[PDB]
Amino acid sequence: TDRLKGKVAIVTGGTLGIGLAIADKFVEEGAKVVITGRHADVGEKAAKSIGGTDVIRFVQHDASDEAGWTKLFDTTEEAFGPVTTVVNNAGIAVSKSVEDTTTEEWRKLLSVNLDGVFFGTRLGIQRMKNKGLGASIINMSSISGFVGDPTLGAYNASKGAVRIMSKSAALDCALKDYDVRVNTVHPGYIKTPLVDDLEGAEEMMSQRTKTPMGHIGEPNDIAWICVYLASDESKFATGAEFVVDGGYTAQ
Amino acid sequence: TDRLKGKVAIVTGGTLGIGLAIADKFVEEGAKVVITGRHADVGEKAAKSIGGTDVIRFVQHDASDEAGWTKLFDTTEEAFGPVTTVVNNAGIAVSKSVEDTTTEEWRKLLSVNLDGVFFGTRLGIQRMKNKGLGASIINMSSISGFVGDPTLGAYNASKGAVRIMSKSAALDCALKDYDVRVNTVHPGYIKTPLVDDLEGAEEMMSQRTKTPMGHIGEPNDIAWICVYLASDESKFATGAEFVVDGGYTAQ
Amino acid sequence: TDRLKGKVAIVTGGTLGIGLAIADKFVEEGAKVVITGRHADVGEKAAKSIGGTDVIRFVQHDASDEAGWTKLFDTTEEAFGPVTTVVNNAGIAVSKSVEDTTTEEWRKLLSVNLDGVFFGTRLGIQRMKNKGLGASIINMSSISGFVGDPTLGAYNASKGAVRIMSKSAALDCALKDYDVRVNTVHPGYIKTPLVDDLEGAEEMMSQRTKTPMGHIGEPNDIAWICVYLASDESKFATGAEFVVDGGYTAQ
Amino acid sequence: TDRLKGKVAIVTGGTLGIGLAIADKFVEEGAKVVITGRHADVGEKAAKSIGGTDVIRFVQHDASDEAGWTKLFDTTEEAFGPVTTVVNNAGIAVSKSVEDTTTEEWRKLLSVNLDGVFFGTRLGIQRMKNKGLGASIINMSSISGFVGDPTLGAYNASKGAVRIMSKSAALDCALKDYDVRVNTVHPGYIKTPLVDDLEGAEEMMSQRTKTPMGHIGEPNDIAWICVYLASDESKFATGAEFVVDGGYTAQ
Ligand SMILES: [Mg+2]
Ligand SMILES: [Mg+2]
Ligand SMILES: [Mg+2]
Ligand SMILES: [Mg+2]
Repeated sequence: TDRLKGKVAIVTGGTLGIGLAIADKFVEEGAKVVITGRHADVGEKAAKSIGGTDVIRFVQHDASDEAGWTKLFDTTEEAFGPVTTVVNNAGIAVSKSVEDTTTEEWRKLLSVNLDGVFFGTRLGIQRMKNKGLGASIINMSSISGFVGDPTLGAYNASKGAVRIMSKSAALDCALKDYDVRVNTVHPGYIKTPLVDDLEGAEEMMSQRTKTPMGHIGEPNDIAWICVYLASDESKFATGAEFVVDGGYTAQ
Repeated sequence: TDRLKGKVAIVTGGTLGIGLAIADKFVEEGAKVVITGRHADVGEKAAKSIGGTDVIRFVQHDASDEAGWTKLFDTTEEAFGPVTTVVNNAGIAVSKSVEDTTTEEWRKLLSVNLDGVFFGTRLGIQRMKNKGLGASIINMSSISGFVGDPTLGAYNASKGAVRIMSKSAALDCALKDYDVRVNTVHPGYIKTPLVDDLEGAEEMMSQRTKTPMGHIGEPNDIAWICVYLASDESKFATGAEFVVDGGYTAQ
Repeated sequence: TDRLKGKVAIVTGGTLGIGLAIADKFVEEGAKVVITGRHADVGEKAAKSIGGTDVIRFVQHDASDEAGWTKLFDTTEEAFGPVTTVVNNAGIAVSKSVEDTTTEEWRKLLSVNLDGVFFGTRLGIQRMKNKGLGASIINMSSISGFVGDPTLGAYNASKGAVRIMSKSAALDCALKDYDVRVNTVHPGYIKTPLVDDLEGAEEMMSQRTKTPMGHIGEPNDIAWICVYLASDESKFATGAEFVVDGGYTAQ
Repeated sequence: TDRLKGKVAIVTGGTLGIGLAIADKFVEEGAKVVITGRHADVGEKAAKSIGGTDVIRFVQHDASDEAGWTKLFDTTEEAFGPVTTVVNNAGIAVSKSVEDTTTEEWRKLLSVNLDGVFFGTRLGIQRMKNKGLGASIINMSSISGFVGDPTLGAYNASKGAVRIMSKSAALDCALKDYDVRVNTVHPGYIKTPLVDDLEGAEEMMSQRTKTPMGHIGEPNDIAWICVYLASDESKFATGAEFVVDGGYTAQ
């Protein structure tokens, strides 16, 4: 298995859940990976659970930390060579309607979910363009980038923003022949440690009126579409949306 | 003509261009209107050009000014009674790719285009719900909420955010029987004083590969869809996107 | 004050429900209207229920009847002058999954819902182009043109076809400066006497997991968006989709 | 290492271009494949160009031939065992505006592009449901299923129909726990020997206002997204649209 031969990936929020599975399958397919997270013990443990430092490393980083992004790229390049792949997966969710959202909650969520993805996409383009790397930026943009949820106001705003901002970046890279693709991935409900904690969460998500398959997905479901998008298999795919959601948005 | 009989509207950025035309046709159809802008002389002149203070007034307000939103609603209610209609039209545009966007430009544009629309939508729901007003929030969300533009990175992010955040608000209002609808309007290229200033802007916009009709629209084109959405004619329309773009997004 | 001054409209399936209301409000706004249906007694009574023969008439016509379309335009023009507006509203529904759809059912439904809309759109462009009529073709394309329904296989096919075929027509008309616009309207669930017939239908449709507003719409809800689209108010709107569905597609 | 271990696929229109590449990579990933086409000499040579008769065979079949579909499944099953994967790729194009489309052209194109996909999807569900095969129906639905083209009226109709009919099928299969997924793939412009035939076609397609990448794709670009969709890697993806188009629909 070598579908990501030679690739060097940054996966933000890669110590848990979806990000962890992305990192796992990236390494499996021959990529070198740096995962980020805010907790060192958890993060170091996550990295070692996947492989040795010759294929994967942890870097403590908050995606909303702009200066940290430059340090992150430098560290990754020093370890593994020129970055080829950026997965902007770090994010948080707040369960508040637009009406009930505090401005504090609004700004906090958008600093991670929107500013963080902007920082990673902007730097990704600057650092990876014109190097013949088959570079790929994969922005995590949710079913909440397509359809509203009354309890996810700020989250909806952030994911809609990521969805269309990514199209802008894809077009600019394509028109300028940067050899950088930008696409968005839109998970439906996926079983994560965060979902498991919230009592009744999986039950709500598994209703047929929400997810037609009647159950939520697993992190590997998102990892494999990310492998496709990071690989040269998808070299004609840019500015597009890839939805893996058990049928949620089809009805 | 009385399609907006009894309505009381706040139109942000209503002293110029699209916002001015919205205000104009709202008053024509029997609504009372408060328009906002950052310049008093321009704003007072704009208001008087449409009518007397018995139907329209100007309030100096920056849509990114959170505290000012509460003052704005209070002022409007004191003048004309309970607000029924909020048009979140204030916005700016920056001509930068994602790659070339400074963090300063990013934050400035989003403070107006995204935070401003959030502030108006959130307060709109709080102040207008459960009053049997046939309340309507109309968020201006652009063709740039649908398709990317390589030179409009931050603008794309803001308009994608507005697009989906508005769906969240619409759903919450519908599910809680608030008697508040929320919809988005998506203008294509429209002739405004801002477009006229930028040499070559209308020419670029009028190319058939951009706008199939081969010319840009006029502010009244957006005013009339806003009249429909503010009126009780559209009482079953919520969470939807209304595109007036000369065919831009159809190809 | 009339919003459809001078317009001459054909409304197919205009003797009942949504089509009847479209015809009704068209006449109210000053249009001359020919409504079609397959049943003469019902149809003649329907026309007279709206207005006199100087503003509305019934013509017996099956929208799947290609030769009848030329006859229909000729009859309408002889009565009221050059046609300016075509509302392709005739349609049928079959409650079958794709799996369970007979080829007979498939062909029957598509003959009306797809072929009929093609016949009306094709002839509409031919008959109305270059005459400076502010011509507008309004194709009825359903929430089922956006999202699937497991029990509406053939219907979904027909409405997806109408949705995108209409964009093709809109673009060709725009690029050729034909003075013809083409748009689609997408009703959610609407209360008609026919819906009243099917026991439990309205209750099912009004569930919040279907329609967030918790009730279904009325035919006038679709009539008023059609008035907008038929009027010169919408002269910059073409190739677009107008959804009136109580929030159905927003979640 | 094989990603399609145990799969048995029917690929219609599989003797040339996109279909040929899909068949080629399916066989590479361990699937047994039957390709169809209307020309025996071309088709038999095509099958042998990919592999031996133990992994790929040609069957002469017109996708609009309803009775032939049952024969096709029987033949495939006799050769390779129960079918697990159906790629509805057979199709034709007509370069006519809606206005200029003859009824003969309309019916001919829809008989293959729409009826053929219906026949294959309907029979696929009937033949593959409840067998625990990880079954996948992949319907080829084009960028022309998303956006209009003034010169592709009938084609647009057919591809819009396929787009939404496929969601209906996906939902029914999901809700009934059929172990069948249905998704659509949307190629942009792809270089084939047939495109090479039409002088100036590739140049037109490669204009930045059409394809932002400034070049068209290759059949393998569509093959690899189909491998993903056919594989159990995509077991949570259903009712979704996968666009591989060099940025065409992003602007
Ligand atoms: Mg009347
Ligand atoms: Mg939905
Ligand atoms: Mg091979
Ligand atoms: Mg486009």
